[PDB]
Amino acid sequence: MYVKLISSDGHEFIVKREHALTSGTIKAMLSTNEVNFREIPSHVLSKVCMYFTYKVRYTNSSTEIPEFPIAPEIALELLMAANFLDC
Amino acid sequence: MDVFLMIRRHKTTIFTDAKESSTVFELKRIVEGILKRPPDEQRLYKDDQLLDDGKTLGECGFTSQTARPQAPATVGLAFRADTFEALCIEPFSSPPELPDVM
Amino acid sequence: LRSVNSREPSQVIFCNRSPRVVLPVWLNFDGEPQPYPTLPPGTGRRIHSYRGHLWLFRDAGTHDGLLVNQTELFVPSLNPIFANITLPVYTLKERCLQVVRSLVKPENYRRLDIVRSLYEDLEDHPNVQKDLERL
Repeated sequence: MYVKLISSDGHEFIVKREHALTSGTIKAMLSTNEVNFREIPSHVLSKVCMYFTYKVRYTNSSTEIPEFPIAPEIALELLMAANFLDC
Repeated sequence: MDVFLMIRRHKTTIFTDAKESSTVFELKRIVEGILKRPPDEQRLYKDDQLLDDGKTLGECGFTSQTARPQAPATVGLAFRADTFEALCIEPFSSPPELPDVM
Repeated sequence: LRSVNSREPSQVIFCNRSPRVVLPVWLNFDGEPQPYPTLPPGTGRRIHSYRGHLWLFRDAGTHDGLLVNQTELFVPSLNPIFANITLPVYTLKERCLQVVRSLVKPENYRRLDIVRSLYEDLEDHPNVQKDLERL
């Protein structure tokens, strides 16, 4: 049911398997239900996990969808992670 | 009504959701399924405030408006090993200086 | 991909369910995009259009794509018809590009420290002409 995504600084983020599989890249890494991200720090990976919860909730819902917030200080590294994980 | 949470202790962070009507104890049962630790060996906090088992997440102020999916509410987690550790949550890494451009 | 010339009137309401300034876009009878005045985020507007005409909606400042009744194109039918303009669930990559695009000037994209691929990705602004080609 859950998987563990570990940031470059050792923070362990635990999310549902279904959320984690929205990334094709993570699905590939998972086939321990753990994945180590040696280049994605904690302030990027936590935002990634927030996006999973946001994507799953607001895909197919028509209730008015809110902006996904990205602080300017986080955008460059979030872009690099999103680009690498294809999401 | 769904509330969206980060249950956080040390360098552990659980992303899960629950109902406003569900109870702190039921939240602890969810922690049990993941970290394999019984409720009586867990204390849950909203900030520094110790949360009582019978209270609903809504009464503890975890509401649809403040525990959103893109912006989850933090719930502190503390274990006991015959004494309970203090509540400790290690912060996330800090972003680098904003580049001259942004 | 153009508006039918039915000359059958159809009245619509442009409901902006988005935090963006919305730019409505009418595709005339030749397929050319026609820009209309903008809608502030929470605001409304009653519009006089015609059945079979073709409409799409974009962020008026960045041309980011928006939805209208959960699709990309809105066609007035027989009667007023409600056009609900929402944000899509953007990919994390594309939303990151929007935030980066809004923070640095296009001259200086090449001064940031990211991959080769990303600079081409940052340079490919959402473009109404481009999105139309997709057929």
